[PDB]
Amino acid sequence: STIEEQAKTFLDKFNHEAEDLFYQSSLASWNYNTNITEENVQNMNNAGDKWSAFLKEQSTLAQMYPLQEIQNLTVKLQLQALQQNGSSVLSEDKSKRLNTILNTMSTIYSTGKVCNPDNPQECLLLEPGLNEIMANSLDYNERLWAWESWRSEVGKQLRPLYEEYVVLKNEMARANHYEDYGDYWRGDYEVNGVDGYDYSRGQLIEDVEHTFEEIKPLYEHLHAYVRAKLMNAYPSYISPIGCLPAHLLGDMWGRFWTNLYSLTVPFGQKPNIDVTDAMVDQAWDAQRIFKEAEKFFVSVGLPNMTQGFWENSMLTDPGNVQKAVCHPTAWDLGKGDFRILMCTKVTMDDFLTAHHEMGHIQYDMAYAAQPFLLRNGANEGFHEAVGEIMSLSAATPKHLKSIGLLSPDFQEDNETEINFLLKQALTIVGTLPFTYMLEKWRWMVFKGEIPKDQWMKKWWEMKREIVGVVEPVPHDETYCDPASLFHVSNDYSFIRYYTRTLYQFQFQEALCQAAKHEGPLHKCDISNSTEAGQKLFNMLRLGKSEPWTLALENVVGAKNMNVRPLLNYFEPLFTWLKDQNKNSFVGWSTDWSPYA
Amino acid sequence: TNLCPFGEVFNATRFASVYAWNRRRISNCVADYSVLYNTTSFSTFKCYGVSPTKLNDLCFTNVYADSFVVRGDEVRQIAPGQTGKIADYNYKLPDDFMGCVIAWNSISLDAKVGGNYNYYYRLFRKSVLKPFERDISTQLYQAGDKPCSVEGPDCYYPLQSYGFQSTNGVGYQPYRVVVLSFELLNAPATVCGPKK
Ligand SMILES: *[C@@H]1O[C@H](CO)[C@@H](O)[C@H](O)[C@H]1NC(C)=O
Ligand SMILES: *[C@@H]1O[C@H](CO)[C@@H](O)[C@H](O)[C@H]1NC(C)=O
Ligand SMILES: *[C@@H]1O[C@H](CO)[C@@H](O)[C@H](O)[C@H]1NC(C)=O
Ligand SMILES: *[C@@H]1O[C@H](CO)[C@@H](O)[C@H](O)[C@H]1NC(C)=O
Ligand SMILES: *[C@@H]1O[C@H](CO)[C@@H](O)[C@H](O)[C@H]1NC(C)=O
Ligand SMILES: *[C@@H]1O[C@H](CO)[C@@H](O)[C@H](O)[C@H]1NC(C)=O
Ligand SMILES: [Zn+2]
Repeated sequence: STIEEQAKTFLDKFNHEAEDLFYQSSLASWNYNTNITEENVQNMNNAGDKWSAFLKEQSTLAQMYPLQEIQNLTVKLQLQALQQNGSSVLSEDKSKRLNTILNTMSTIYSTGKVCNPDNPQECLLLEPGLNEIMANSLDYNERLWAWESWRSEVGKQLRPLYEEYVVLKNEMARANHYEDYGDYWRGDYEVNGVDGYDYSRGQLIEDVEHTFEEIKPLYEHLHAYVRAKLMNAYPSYISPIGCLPAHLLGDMWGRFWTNLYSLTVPFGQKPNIDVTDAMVDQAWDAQRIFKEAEKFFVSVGLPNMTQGFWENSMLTDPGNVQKAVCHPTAWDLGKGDFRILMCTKVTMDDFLTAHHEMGHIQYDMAYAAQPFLLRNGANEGFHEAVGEIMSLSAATPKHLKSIGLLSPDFQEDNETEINFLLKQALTIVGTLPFTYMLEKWRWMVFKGEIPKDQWMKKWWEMKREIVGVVEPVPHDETYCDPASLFHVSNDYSFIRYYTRTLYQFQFQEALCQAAKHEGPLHKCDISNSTEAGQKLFNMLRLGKSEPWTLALENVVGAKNMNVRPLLNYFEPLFTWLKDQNKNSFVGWSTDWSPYA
Repeated sequence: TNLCPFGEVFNATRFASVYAWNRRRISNCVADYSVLYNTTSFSTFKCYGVSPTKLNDLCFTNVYADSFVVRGDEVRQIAPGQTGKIADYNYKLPDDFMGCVIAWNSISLDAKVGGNYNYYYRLFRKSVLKPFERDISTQLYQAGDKPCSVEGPDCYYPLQSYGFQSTNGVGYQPYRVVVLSFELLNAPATVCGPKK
C-alpha cells in the first residue's frame, strides 16, 4: 500500500486515542482553574505530562511518514503539526527550567498582592482590587500607587525570570527551524501550500505596520480628544502637548480605554450607551448575560449552548471558600464538552465579553466536526475576531434597546452615535497601538535587537512614540513592566489582538451584506439574521482545514487583513474628532514626563 | 402463547460493546410491540421497512434483537446503508433492512466519573463488515508492509476504548442500541400479535 494511506491510518489511531487524553488534561486543567489546590496542581500537571508524553511518542512515530509523498493536503497539515518537534528539542536540563520558570511567572502574577505602605497587613490583589482602583479611581496618587507598586513589587521579581525565559525559548525556536521565538508565534499566519493564498512569517510584520500606519491618524485624534478630556479630570497632571500618564488610562496597563468613557463621553445627557448601570438596576444576573448572549447566536441560526455548558461552566466567582482563575476563558475540552470560565460581573464590559467568549464556543462547536489536529481557528486572530463580531453587533443601541437595556422610546441621534462610536473606539482603536507596540517590543527582544541593558528604556521609548503614553515614574532596568500584563506572564501571542480587530470589521461588513443592511457599518446588529449566521457558520466549520487566507477570502473577499472596513466604521467619529481638535493639539511630545 | 420477553434484552443490566453485539432469538411467543411505543425514553425509535402500528397485526417466524452501546453521534450509523466507523467496522445493517432501530441514553449506567473505558469498538478492519456480521478478532492491524508481532509504529490493536464520562457532550455520551430485525421462513408464525 501507499505511505499516505499508511499515515492516514496513523492519524486515525491518533485522533481516537488522543481525545480522552487531551480531555483528561482538560478536566484536570478545568478543575484547577476553577479550584486552586495543591492537590489539583499535581493532578493537572500529571495529565499534562501524560498528554505531553503521548505527543512525544506519537510525534516520533509521525516522523517516519514523509510529508513530501502525501498529496491529500488536509492530511498534510495534520501530519505537519504532529511531526513538529516542540519542547522535545530541549534537553531535560532546559525543558524543566523553562516549565519551572513559566509556572513561577504565572503564579507570581496569580498571587500578586500589593501591601498598603501604611498598615502593611492590608494587601490588595490585582484581580478583585487593584483593578477597580485602576479603572474607577480619579485620584492621581491612588492610581499612581496601584500602577507603580504592581510593576515594581510584582514586575521586578519577574525580570530575572523573563531574562532566562527568552533565552530558553529562543533555543527552542532556533532549534526547530525558526529565527527566534517571535517567529514561532509568527508562523501561525504562514501559508505555504496554495499558490496565491500563501503567506510568510515576515509578511505579517510588514502588513501590520502597513495597516497600523493608516490607524495612526485615527489614533492621534482619539489620543488628542481623550487627552483634552483627561486634562479636565486630572488638572495640572497631563501635558496638553505631552503624552498620557499610564495610570490615568482605562486599565492597569493602558490596553483598553473603555473606562475613560465616563471622563470622555461627548454628550452625557444622551442616554448612556454604557448599559452597565442599566443592567444592575434591572437585576441582570450573570445567567441572563449568557442567556441573552445565547439568544443572540440562536437568532442567527447558530446552536444553543450545550446542556453541558450550563451544567459545567463557571460563570460567577465561586466565592472566598474556593479560589479560581477568573481570567475570562473559553474551553474546548473535547468530547463535545464546551465550557466558559469567567468571573462575570454585572457590567457591560462583561456582557460584551460573554458574547466574545461565547463566540469562541460557537467557533469551537462548529469545527468540532473537523479532525482533532484541525480543531482550531483559521489563525489566532480569527478566534478572537469571531467573538468580537457579536459584541460589535451586541453593543449597538438598537440591540441594547431590543434586549430591554435601553429605553423602549430610545430615539437614535447624531449625538448618540458619537457616544456609541467613541466608546467603541476607546476599546478598539485605543488598543491597536498598545498591541502593536507590545508585540514589536517582544518581537525585537526575541530577535535580540533590544539588548538586556536597553530593555526598559526601549519599552517606554516606544510607548511614548507609538502609543503616546508616558511613564509616571522613571523605571530602572530592574523593573520588568512588559511582563506586568497577563498575556506576557502567561506567554501568549499578543499580535492576535491587533489582527483580530482588522478582521472583525472585515467580517462584519460582509455579514452586514448577507443581512440586508441600509445604513453605515455601525448600527449593524446581525441579530435575527440567519443568512449572516450561516455565512459565518461556513467559515467556522472549516477551522484550520482550509488556509486562513482562503477562509477569509470566501467570507469577505480579501486574502489579507484590510484596515479600510475599520476606518469606515469609525469615519463618523474620525471626522467628528478632527472638528473637536481644531482648538487642540493633535499628536504628542515624546520628551515630556510627569516627573521632570 | 406467553408474552415475548422483550424486557430482558432492553432493561438488561449490562450491554455489550459494539464489536461484539448481543443477539437474542425471540420466538414461540406473542409479541406486544405496543409496550415499546409507550416508552418515552427512547430518543431514537425509528423502524425501517415496517410501520410500528401494523407490527402488532403481522406475524414473523423469528425475531432477532441485537443489543450494544455506541457513541451519541454514532447512532446514525446504526441505520440502513450508512457509512462510517461503526457501520463499516462494527455493526452494519442490510440496505434492504426490514425492522426497527431503537436507542436511548445510558449516561446513568454506562458512564460514570473518571473514565468509563469499559466499552470498546473496532477502529480498523481490512474488509468492510458484511451486513449482520460480528468480528471479535483481537489480532493486530498491519497498515504497513512490515510484519506485525507487537503493537508498533504501523501495527495497531484493532479495538479501541470508548471514553464515556458524564461531562461529555451528547455526541460522546453512551447510547444503548437495540435493533429488532425480522425473518420470514417456511415455518409457523412463532412470533405473532395479540389479535391472532
Ligand atoms: C476543590 O478541590 C479539593 C481538592 O483539590 C476538593 O476536596 C474540593 O471538594 C474541591 N471543591 C469543590 C467545590 O469541588
Ligand atoms: C483527504 O482524505 C479525507 C479522508 O476522510 C477525505 O475526506 C478528503 O476528501 C481527502 N481530500 C481530498 C482533497 O481528496
Ligand atoms: C525532529 O527531531 C528529529 C531528531 O530527534 C529529526 O530527525 C527531525 O528532522 C526533527 N523534525 C523536524 C520537523 O524538525
Ligand atoms: C434553545 O433553548 C431553549 C431553552 O430551553 C429551548 O426552549 C429552545 O427550543 C432551544 N432552541 C434551539 C434551537 O436549540
Ligand atoms: C428578533 O425577533 C424577536 C422575535 O419577535 C424580537 O422579539 C426581537 O426584537 C428581534 N430582534 C431585534 C434585534 O429586533
Ligand atoms: C423496564 O422496566 C420498567 C419497570 O421496571 C417497565 O415499565 C418497562 O416496560 C421495561 N422496559 C421494557 C422495554 O420492557
Ligand atoms: Zn477571547
